[PDB]
Amino acid sequence: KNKVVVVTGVPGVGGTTVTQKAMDILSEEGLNYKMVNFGSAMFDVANEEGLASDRDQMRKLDPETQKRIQKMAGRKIAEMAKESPVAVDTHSTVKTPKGYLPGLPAWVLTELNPDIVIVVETDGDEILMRRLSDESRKRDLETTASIEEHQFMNRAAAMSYGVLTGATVKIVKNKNGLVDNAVEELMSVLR
Amino acid sequence: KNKVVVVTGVPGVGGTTVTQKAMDILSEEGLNYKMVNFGSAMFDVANEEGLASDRDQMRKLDPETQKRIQKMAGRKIAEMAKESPVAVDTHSTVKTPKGYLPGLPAWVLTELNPDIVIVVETDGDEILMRRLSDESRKRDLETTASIEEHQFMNRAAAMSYGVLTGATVKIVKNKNGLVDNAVEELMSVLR
Amino acid sequence: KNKVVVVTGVPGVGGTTVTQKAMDILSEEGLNYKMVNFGSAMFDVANEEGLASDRDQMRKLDPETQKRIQKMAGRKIAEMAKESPVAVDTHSTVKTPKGYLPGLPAWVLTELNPDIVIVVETDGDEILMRRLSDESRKRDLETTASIEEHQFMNRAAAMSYGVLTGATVKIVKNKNGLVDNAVEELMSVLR
Ligand SMILES: Nc1ncnc2c1ncn2[C@@H]1O[C@H](COP(=O)(O)OP(=O)(O)OP(=O)(O)OP(=O)(O)OP(=O)(O)OC[C@H]2O[C@@H](n3cnc4c(N)ncnc43)[C@H](O)[C@@H]2O)[C@@H](O)[C@H]1O
Ligand SMILES: Nc1ncnc2c1ncn2[C@@H]1O[C@H](COP(=O)(O)OP(=O)(O)OP(=O)(O)OP(=O)(O)OP(=O)(O)OC[C@H]2O[C@@H](n3cnc4c(N)ncnc43)[C@H](O)[C@@H]2O)[C@@H](O)[C@H]1O
Ligand SMILES: Nc1ncnc2c1ncn2[C@@H]1O[C@H](COP(=O)(O)OP(=O)(O)OP(=O)(O)OP(=O)(O)OP(=O)(O)OC[C@H]2O[C@@H](n3cnc4c(N)ncnc43)[C@H](O)[C@@H]2O)[C@@H](O)[C@H]1O
Repeated sequence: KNKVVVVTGVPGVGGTTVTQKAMDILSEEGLNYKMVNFGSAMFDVANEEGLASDRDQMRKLDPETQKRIQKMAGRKIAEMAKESPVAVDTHSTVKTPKGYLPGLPAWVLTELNPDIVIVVETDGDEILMRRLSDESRKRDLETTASIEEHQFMNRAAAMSYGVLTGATVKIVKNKNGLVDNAVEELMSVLR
Repeated sequence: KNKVVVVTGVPGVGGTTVTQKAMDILSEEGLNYKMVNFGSAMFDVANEEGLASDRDQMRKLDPETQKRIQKMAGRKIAEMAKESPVAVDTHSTVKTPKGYLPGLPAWVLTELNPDIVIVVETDGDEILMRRLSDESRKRDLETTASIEEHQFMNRAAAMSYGVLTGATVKIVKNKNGLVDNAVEELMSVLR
Repeated sequence: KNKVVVVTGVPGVGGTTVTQKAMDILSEEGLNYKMVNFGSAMFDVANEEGLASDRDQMRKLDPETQKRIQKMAGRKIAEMAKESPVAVDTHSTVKTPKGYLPGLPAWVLTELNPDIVIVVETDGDEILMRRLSDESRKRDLETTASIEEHQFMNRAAAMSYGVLTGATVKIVKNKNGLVDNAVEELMSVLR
């Protein structure tokens, strides 16, 4: 009976790093989590079917386009749970033109059946500051207000995921320099 | 079924207007939706049963089966949608005296399944102020701390709806004097 | 219809005394709702098994063991509600090292089928003093910010519950020295 952890965040919050750096310290101790990336789940199956041209042209497609390739990673990742403790790096909601789209709607929530959901946070100002220094990608650097509104809906969604699955919801805080503090807490929650 | 859109917001925030005005402009575009005030769609159930008269003793009505009424109206709109894209002017939660009442309960929610939920928001001060100008209704005059509260719990409903039904949650701001901007927001989300 | 009322408030807020007082008055005027305390109930399930020596340290167990016990207690009360209306005393979310474990997952909400979910609230300054002036316990005395984060997620928990069960979500304030505003406002919705 293995453990599925969901690590959610707004872009540029550092969900991924904190996760990766968390499993590495764990690997050496005994606990070999997976590093699935729920977004890339659907991008191994996307250029493969001609909907994007990279990993930043997927949330500029229509609602009916993404919501097919979702319920598929849903059990495809669930499969991987019949092998090892998973850590599904995903998004509580998704910023799109149509509005906040749930990153794990009920049908994906049953398929995955999480034991813990985690909402990595920080200020919009710090998030924004981080979005700029990351040469590795393109960030909206939108206003603080939109960050907070997102981070607000991310909580109400995270909590519903906990209601529906019984998953406990952890809120990790991740400050500049203090990223070590987010790992270790993601660790006490992972162990 | 088809494309179904639910448009919500506390009394006074002007969600009804934003909806009519959009579908006025939409009707001249050769695409045709459907105004439906969930409120009166369920008034037809009222007198046909003689349970209360007013459209007031229905959030103030005997709480057994306020839900009965609520239930039926929600699947009546159901078929109203296979036929045409629908737009449902309603509320996320209804501030009855037993607390907030979820406009779209689990059942009605499934019995409808919108592809979009829309949350219309503005300051308590302005909401309050529009209520003074709504002479069309026998309005109440509540505090702002409590308007803000209700808009809180609304967003939460609204997001629990999204998850349960894969629908996108859009928060559309509708400030004083700027009716048309929210109209443009509603619309480009309907397309 | 037999009436299941749920009442929640972070530890320290006064959910218990609120419901206590609310019933004396009700019991000395006809309806004694059954006074039932979710944690008292499930403690009795744990001590008997040895998993807990004190009621206090059950939330420091593992989530999954907490959910087990929790589920047994949810169905102990379910049979309690076949034969008398029950104001059940519980929590929107429990605070654990692994985050906010819900207080009524979907399967538990199904069990009780509450009609009203009530949230008791107040400032985290006021609560922190209630926690110090309470001999009957051994409180851990946490940060203000951590109380509002819990009281936040509580609201989204308790809102989730409304959308699933169709219960009404009543929010109720218990300030210092004003213990009897809560009692009376509870009854007013309790009867
Ligand atoms: N389940 C779902 N359903 C439907 N669609 C889904 C979905 N899940 C994903 N998608 C789709 O997938 C696409 C991809 O998502 P998108 O958000 O665009 O990229 P991502 O794969 O999800 O990664 P992030 O954007 O979240 O970057 P990150 O900050 O979280 O991680 P990291 O810390 O390593 O990023 C680098 C950051 O590290 C942080 N960092 C690095 N060094 C430091 C430091 N020294 N101090 C503090 N922070 C640091 C910085 O903030 C830096 O920016 C989206 O279009 C989305 O629509
Ligand atoms: N889901 C469901 N379940 C259970 N019950 C349900 C239900 N759905 C509905 N009901 C029931 O239906 C009943 C009421 O019907 P319903 O119409 O659904 O709710 P309501 O309380 O009566 O809503 P209002 O008409 O008062 O507010 P509004 O913002 O929609 O009105 P308007 O667009 O005119 O805006 C207000 C005024 O401000 C003006 N205004 C001024 N400036 C602006 C501007 N800047 N933008 C927009 N409007 C402006 C507008 O012109 C207008 O005059 C309730 O009892 C409720 O129980
Ligand atoms: N659904 C679920 N799922 C999984 N686990 C669950 C669960 N539900 C419960 N649990 C578990 O069960 C346990 C729950 O224990 P629980 O039953 O919840 O604790 P308790 O013994 O009742 O006391 P609390 O710590 O809960 O404080 P309270 O404020 O709620 O009650 P009170 O008003 O009397 O506090 C009284 C004190 O506050 C003060 N006070 C009250 N009102 C006022 C007033 N207005 N002015 C001044 N002081 C006041 C007085 O000083 C008094 O001393 C947890 O460990 C958890 O594991």
